[PDB]
Amino acid sequence: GSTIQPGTGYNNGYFYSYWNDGHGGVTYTNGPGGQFSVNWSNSGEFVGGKGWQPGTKNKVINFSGSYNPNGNSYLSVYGWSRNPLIEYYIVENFGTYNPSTGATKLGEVTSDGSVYDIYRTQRVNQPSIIGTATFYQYWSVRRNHRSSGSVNTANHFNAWAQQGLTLGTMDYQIVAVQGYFSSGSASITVS
Repeated sequence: GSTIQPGTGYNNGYFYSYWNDGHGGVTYTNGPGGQFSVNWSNSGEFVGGKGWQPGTKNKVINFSGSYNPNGNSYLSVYGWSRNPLIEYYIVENFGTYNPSTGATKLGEVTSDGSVYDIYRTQRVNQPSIIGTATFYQYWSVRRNHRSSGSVNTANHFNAWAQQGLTLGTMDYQIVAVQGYFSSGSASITVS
């Protein structure tokens, strides 16, 4: 495949972020409107997708396309808040690994045609949007996996807050394919 250079910016009106760990084996392209594609084969770590900078706490995010992982990968609404620093995921599909494995369950929320299980995890002295830090991650993991739909983010953020999982001010908010040493392909359009 073809690829763009890792980085962030705007393409056809949408914020995008594409990051990888330099290992090789992943290509990411921006397409028309809210479209992006990812192809990977024996990758390292990467995250790529399109959306908004900053996100909001009441966005209804629409996504559609295909997602074909072979190994460890996620398809999510993905983003960060600052103050507090939080990395968050509304996981619509994944590959061989459910990212909530071993995590403490903090409740359930029903949204957009499925129940989601809610979890919190912690990253200790790990990279972040503000540098190396220790910070929480919040997860809503969809029970009914899919690669198209609509995500009413408020339903998740409100359920998280109810459970004591506070978000600060929103940084970027994208529909992202994340991979960890895996293979696959995906083609997703956001709006």
